[PDB]
Amino acid sequence: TKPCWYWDKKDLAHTPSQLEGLDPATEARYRREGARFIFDVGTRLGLHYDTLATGIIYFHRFYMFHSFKQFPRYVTGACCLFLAGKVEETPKKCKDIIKTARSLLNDVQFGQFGDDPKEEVMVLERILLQTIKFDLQVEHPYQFLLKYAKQLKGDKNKIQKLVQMAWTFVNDSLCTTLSLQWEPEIIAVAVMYLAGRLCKFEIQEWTSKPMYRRWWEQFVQDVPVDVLEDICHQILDLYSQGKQQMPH
Amino acid sequence: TESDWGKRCVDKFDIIGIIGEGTYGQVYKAKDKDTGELVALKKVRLDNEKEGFPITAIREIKILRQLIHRSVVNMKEIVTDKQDALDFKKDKGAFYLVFEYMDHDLMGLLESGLVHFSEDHIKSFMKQLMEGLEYCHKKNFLHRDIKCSNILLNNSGQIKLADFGLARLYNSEESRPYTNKVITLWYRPPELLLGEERYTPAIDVWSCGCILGELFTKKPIFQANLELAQLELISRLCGSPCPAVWPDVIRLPYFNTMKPKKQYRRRLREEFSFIPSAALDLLDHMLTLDPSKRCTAEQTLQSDFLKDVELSKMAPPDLPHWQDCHE
Amino acid sequence: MSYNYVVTAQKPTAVNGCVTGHFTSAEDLNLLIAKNTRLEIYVVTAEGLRPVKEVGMYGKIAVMELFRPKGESKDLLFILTAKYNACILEYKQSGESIDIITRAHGNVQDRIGRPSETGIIGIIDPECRMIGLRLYDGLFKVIPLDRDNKELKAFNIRLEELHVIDVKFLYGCQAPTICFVYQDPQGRHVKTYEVSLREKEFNKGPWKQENVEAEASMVIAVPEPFGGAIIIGQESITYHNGDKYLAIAPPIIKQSTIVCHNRVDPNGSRYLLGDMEGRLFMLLLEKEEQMDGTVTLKDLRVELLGETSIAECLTYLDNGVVFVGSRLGDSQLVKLNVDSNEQGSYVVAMETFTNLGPIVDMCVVDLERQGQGQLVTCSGAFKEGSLRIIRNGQKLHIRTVPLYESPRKICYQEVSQCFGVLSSRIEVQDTSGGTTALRPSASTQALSSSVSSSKLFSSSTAPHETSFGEEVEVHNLLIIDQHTFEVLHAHQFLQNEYALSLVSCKLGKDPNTYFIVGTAMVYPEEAEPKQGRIVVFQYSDGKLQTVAEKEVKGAVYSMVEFNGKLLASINSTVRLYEWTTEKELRTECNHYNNIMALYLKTKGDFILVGDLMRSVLLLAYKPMEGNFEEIARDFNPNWMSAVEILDDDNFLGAENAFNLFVCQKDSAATTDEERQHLQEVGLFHLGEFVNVFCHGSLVMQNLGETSTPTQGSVLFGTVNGMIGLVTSLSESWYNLLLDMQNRLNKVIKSVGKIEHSFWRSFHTERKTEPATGFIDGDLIESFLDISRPKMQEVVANLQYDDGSGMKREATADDLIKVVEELTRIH
Ligand SMILES: CC(C)n1cnc2c(NCc3nc4cc(Cl)c(Cl)cc4[nH]3)nc(N3CCOCC3)nc21
Repeated sequence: TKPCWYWDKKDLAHTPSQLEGLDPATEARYRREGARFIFDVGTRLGLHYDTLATGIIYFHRFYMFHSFKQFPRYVTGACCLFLAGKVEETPKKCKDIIKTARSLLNDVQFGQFGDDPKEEVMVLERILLQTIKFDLQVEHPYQFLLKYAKQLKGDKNKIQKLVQMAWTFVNDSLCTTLSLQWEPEIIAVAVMYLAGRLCKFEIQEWTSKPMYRRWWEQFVQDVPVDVLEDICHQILDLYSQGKQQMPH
Repeated sequence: TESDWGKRCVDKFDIIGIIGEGTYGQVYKAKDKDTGELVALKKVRLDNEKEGFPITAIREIKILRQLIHRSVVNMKEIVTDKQDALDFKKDKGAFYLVFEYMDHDLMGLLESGLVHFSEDHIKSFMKQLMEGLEYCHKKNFLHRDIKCSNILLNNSGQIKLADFGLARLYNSEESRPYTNKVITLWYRPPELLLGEERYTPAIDVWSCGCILGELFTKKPIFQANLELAQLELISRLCGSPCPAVWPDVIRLPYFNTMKPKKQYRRRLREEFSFIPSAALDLLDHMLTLDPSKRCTAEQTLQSDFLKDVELSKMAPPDLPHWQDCHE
Repeated sequence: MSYNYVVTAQKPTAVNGCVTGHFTSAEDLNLLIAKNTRLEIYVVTAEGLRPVKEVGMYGKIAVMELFRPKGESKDLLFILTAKYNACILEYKQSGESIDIITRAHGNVQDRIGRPSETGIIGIIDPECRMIGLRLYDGLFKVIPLDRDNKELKAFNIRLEELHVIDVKFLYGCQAPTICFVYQDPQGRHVKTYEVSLREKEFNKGPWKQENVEAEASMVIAVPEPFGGAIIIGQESITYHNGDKYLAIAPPIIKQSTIVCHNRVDPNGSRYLLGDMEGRLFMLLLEKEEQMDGTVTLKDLRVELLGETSIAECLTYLDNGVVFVGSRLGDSQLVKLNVDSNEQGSYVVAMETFTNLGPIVDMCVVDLERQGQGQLVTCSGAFKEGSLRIIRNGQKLHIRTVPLYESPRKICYQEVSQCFGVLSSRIEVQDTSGGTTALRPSASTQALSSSVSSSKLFSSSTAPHETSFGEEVEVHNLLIIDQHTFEVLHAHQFLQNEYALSLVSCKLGKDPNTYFIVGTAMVYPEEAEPKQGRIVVFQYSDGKLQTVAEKEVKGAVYSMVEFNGKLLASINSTVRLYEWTTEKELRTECNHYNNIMALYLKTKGDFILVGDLMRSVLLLAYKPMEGNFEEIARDFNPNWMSAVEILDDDNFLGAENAFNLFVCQKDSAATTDEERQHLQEVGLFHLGEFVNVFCHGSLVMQNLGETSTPTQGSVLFGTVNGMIGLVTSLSESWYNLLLDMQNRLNKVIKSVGKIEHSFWRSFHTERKTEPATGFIDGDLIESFLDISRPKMQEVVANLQYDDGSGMKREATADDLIKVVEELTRIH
């Protein structure tokens, strides 16, 4: 019926890119750069946040089936965004994506697009579609962050701070392979959980079951803390590696 | 696995012939070589590559892999032409969207004059159509192109809704700017003839009410060539749009522009007095001018006409295939 | 675009209706006969009929009635066309000048309504206060006959009884009253209502409802001496007057369905009834008088008079003379005698009026070898079935070859100097367990005979039960000599086997010329036949021999010879069979993308397929590959009655709606999608139902005449007897004849003031389109009949094009030359 789009962390040691000689650090760097390229390009074009995320998910899934050494990442990114726009009904003309990609990429980087940027991108759509197995509908942590936050009742301002901080963690998680490891529902809970610790908030008190200390279980069944804490560790590693710090 | 679409080749189907001109390609009848099942193949041509894979086809893939209903057409797989070996840039081969083959389409059966519907045949039809539309509406999808030609019917009496090339998600909380001209003029609701642009799922209800009327006469109800003439015909039957019956008609772009000849009174019950009472009430409620007063799909399924219709007793319409040769 | 011309070679001959009255003068007795689109007016004499006038109307005549409103000296005529065009007409004569006046007219079509199963019904009040129309289920339309209603404006009264069988205005009522039989789930019923013009609604009618026979078919308004209604059924005749019920159920009428009635005595004492086996009855109303001074109906009696043609309409004229209007056989004048003849009959035929009947099939062959064509048709049904041989010589010469059974298909075999004809005759289940024919006929009066002994379906194991009195069709192949038209042989097909298709040809390397028949095993239980045969026969030395049989899984609706191979359509499949050196059929290729492959035509390696509902498809044999390929399909849905290939690019089709069209290859070869699309470039409403297209002409070719503007010749036969002809034009000749039509339509006065452009519009219940690509040759040929002032008024400011001179003015005599050449194509 429908494909499985989730892998184990251990399995990322055997992506095609790795087995062609790329090191773990480099592939993740390429993944961050490609995702952020998609994010920046689409943001300049005024694209909805779902459209950016869908392209990023297409991108991350793509490179579980292909090597970065054979598919230049910014071309792939541009193609994913191009298709994402059609899928999510926020369409853009390919020429306009190229124009924006040229604005944001230096001369070396834009070299990936070759002599005819639009063609390199349009040609890839065929491979993109076969690779994503025509499973075009994608759900993202955002909708669950809001669906679950609507069921919290209490201090309007403490909850809005929780949501905004968690939303930033969702945006930051798009640079990682978490999209490939956990369902979006789990990602939304994990980011709520992280913001709670960072905001020193006890979310159970906002739930309909205030003496249920594992507050998320009434949103996402069968999720151990093991998972939510692995996800938090991966999100905060992003901040520690960089110069950036937690939003608070 | 069954889920790895886009790889299997169209070699796996014996093409029987062309059954229609589509929007994004030609549509073919074919037989599966392995199972013997008859399929319908919708061809997607990306060779034009003006904007790549057509969005119309993307809508149908995105939506029809989510929707599971006995009255919603089923996409089985997507297959491809023989791909060029080790040369993906040259590869211009097409994709084919695989559907079940349905014996007929409602237009062809009605245009050829080869169908007759009893009240009980119309009950079986409308219960399926509305149940299918309700499934879609509960999932927040608008069909936006409900015409007789997009209702497929196979000889067992089963109805299936078909072309989702204009289907988009509807958000009640967030009003979204949509395309002004979506439904074929004959089945277009009055709200869109005035250019709503933010329409409700009630647009689909109007079309089906138009079909409900057509099944009782075998002739479409509102046949016009131009948007103004259409509003006139609807007005002659349903009454002219005016704040008395549609308080928000004054907010619509073309309300002052597209006035009908008169401020007509509603005669729907008079001109359809030959229709059974239970059905006439459904038509009157489905062909309500104000989309916020026009009944929902669910409300039709909880009507005297369709509520107690049983799907086990499908009563296939009277499609005669003998004595047609010699009268 | 495509340009074509359509002319009538023989006008419709089947009688659609007949009325009597005082239409031409308050003094004369008139007989008005309605043929499709044609009205014939006669005056009744003591020897027969004197013709006085014939007019055409731009419409099929659906209702025809005479009435005389207070203040008129003579009867007026009401006509309603099948496109809902209504009018009131008057005859006016000024010495030698006869014309028809349009007194009132209008179109009564409703925007919303369901066409009724029993068709349009039109009746008029005995006081001529109003016209009643039953056009749609659940509605009764009233045109009040006031002096001012020159536009025939009308209103609808809601009718609760949705399924009405028949209705009449009753005699002897205080208010206008209708008596109608209707059907609901509880059976059939007779009910009465009063019609109030003041209130524009129904009020309760004079008398109570009664339950009537399940197959109650006709309502007779019995006149004033006994006022009431007579309800005719399959088994019984019942009289109702309010408190009166009388029912006679004589066993003689159960045998055949009664279909027409007419009043003999204006007092209602005697009525005529006719049935589908030609029997003519007298329905006699026995009166008892009461000293109250009042007359009552005592009893009903039915007496058999004799035989007529299977008649659609009957009308008694005067003395003993009756006009028999038939749609399935020749019409007649017959005299009813008081004394029976020695055979027991009171009916003796006077005159016989030719009716080409339903033309089920036809072919063009040159029997006389005079370089001119003869048309041999399959005409008529049942006992009126016949072959008709039509030749040109100024009138058409028609020979009738009675067959006394139904002819289905005909094909000519020169090698054998004879025709092959498929026929079917009606036998009835009899007490022996077998069946018995009602009359001897062609298949039983053959010189030599044979019966199929095939064992193909012999295994059967399918149970089919028989009840005494049920009908069956028995199908035969008739071998008929081309000079004598003697039935030389008759081959009877299997029980329940229908013969559907017939060809005469040679196959492969086989020098023998065969008759080949395609059949279908027809069982009442089946929605669509699932068994069939292709049989190869050889007619040799007065005996038909069975050469080979090929079993198929369906009905062989159509066959055609294809370059030494047999092209057959079996249900949805189109197949090409090869003829082996072992004299057996062997399949080469199949094409399956059809709904029902009803009709096949070929040209070269190209095949035109007529589908039940998917219009026409163009196939091609690809010999390099040994398979079929699809060239183009008409994606507009239409119900085909017959098809024909005009040339390599243009294709002709006929609709069940009485409409014609022409499809052409798009010939814009940029995209494959364009090439696979057949564009309907010609649309035309003929008004006739075309069963058969056939290439050929009856015209002579001595070369005295010149190359006419027209090229090609397709003859077509119809259900009403019309023979028409389709031919092509150059762009230049079309534009001239088209521009001339628009000029003629402004000049020529139409009966009922019906717009010509409307009449020839493509019309289905769901669509209406203006005609295109077709010149109404019958309009063009009427230029030669209009007065000189009108002729010059037509040619004013008329310019030719694409000629020797690019712009040339026309004079009246210039057009007379063109039109007169165009009259020579038939
Ligand atoms: C692709 C999906 C939606 N699908 C699945 N079964 C069908 C389907 N079947 C009805 C049908 N059987 C035909 C056979 C012949 Cl020979 C001909 Cl000529 C026409 C025909 N139609 N039709 C259509 N549409 C018919 C109207 O034009 C567009 C396609 N779609 C379908």
